[PDB]
Amino acid sequence: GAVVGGLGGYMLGSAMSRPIIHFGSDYEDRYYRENMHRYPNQVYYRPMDEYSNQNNFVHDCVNITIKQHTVTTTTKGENFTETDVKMMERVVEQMCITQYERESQAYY
Amino acid sequence: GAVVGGLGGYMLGSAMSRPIIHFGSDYEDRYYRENMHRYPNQVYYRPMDEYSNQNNFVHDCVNITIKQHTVTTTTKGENFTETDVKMMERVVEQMCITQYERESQAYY
Ligand SMILES: [Cl-]
Ligand SMILES: [Cl-]
Repeated sequence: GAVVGGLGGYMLGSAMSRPIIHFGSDYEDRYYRENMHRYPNQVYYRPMDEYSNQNNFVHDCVNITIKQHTVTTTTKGENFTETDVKMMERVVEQMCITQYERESQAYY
Repeated sequence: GAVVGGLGGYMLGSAMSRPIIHFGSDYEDRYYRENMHRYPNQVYYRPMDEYSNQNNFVHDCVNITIKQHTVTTTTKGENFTETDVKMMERVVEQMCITQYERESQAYY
């Protein structure tokens, strides 16, 4: 809900399909596939009349877009994927078991 | 900052070291390693005197602990890891490039 500093003068583009990007490592390749929805699908940018080259336009766009995405608030639930749910059920169960042993030890 | 329903009567345990869990698949194995800090390191539980077996204690603990973790609010930045940063720089740059082409096309 907050806004990163110095965002005045930037405009928000219309959504686009998140690019399908492939990676060498199978890890990164699968990771992106399962997590891309967690990244933006639109970017912030300044008026064309302010630039003389693509590079500077892109520089500004990438940096402020990532910063704004980063400060954007959200619950951990929407940030978690199927994989995370699976991971948590496993770790929380082991920890819930550790808590049981703690309670039993110092019982009463 | 919010609280999941029916949390009254549950107590929050003290933190513990998140368990190191290994997986068959190298993907899940590496994934957990890089993302475990995103999961809880403490669990909610009810008084020992309310249970007759470990299973039910653990059942309650796991389910409400995950639900409470899930509703917990946070910015996307703290949920992102080194890998995510890398992913975003790549996807946002391509999209920032698409926005440049859109602006150039309908220029002025
Ligand atoms: Cl647009
Ligand atoms: Cl404790």
